[PDB]
Amino acid sequence: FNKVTMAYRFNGLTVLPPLLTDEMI
Amino acid sequence: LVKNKCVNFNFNGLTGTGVLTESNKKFLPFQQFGRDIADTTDAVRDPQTLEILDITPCSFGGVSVITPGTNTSNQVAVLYQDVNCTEV
Amino acid sequence: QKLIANQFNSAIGKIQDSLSSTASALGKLQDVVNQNAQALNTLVKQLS
Ligand SMILES: *[C@@H]1O[C@H](CO)[C@@H](O)[C@H](O)[C@H]1NC(C)=O
Ligand SMILES: *[C@@H]1O[C@H](CO)[C@@H](O)[C@H](O)[C@H]1NC(C)=O
Ligand SMILES: *[C@@H]1O[C@H](CO)[C@@H](O)[C@H](O)[C@H]1NC(C)=O
Repeated sequence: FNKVTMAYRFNGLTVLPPLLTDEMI
Repeated sequence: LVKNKCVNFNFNGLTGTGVLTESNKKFLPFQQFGRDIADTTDAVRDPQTLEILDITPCSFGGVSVITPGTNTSNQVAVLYQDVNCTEV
Repeated sequence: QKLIANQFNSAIGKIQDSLSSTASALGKLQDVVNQNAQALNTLVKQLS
């Protein structure tokens, strides 16, 4: 999780939350 | 000037609609607009008294109607997505 | 068993550094995340 990593939300591109939280995964 | 409340703003000919807040980002003196990776306006400087104001879109998010089958109930629970519960 | 134990454990250890010391192992993931954020940038820049 260290290696991998409203800007687009300003227009309309809304990043929906993945159903399963990482803690569940 | 008003803060933390969605307004439709014009600053020295720059127009935009957002939530103007206080902000800690520090301009260079000659500068005018802060910006972001998208080139979209991000931070501004209040001309009449120099201060660094953020911006922010209104809210948006999609409405979502959570329902049991209309065969069970006619009751629904509305989910406003990706918002804070005030503007409702 | 005892031998296989050590070979296992010492193998697990190097998995840390294999990840710890090189950032390109995760490229597959990293490529997915980038390409998504990529097209979004492109999609945004099309507004201008
Ligand atoms: C605006 O007016 C106030 C006092 O009326 C003054 O202190 C401030 O410097 C003025 N702003 C500019 C940009 O001149
Ligand atoms: C669905 O509603 C119909 C009436 O419109 C009813 O006859 C049926 O039993 C219902 N089925 C379920 C699974 O609720
Ligand atoms: C909602 O606003 C309150 C204060 O107005 C703040 O404490 C909270 O963190 C906010 N939550 C979100 C998700 O913006």
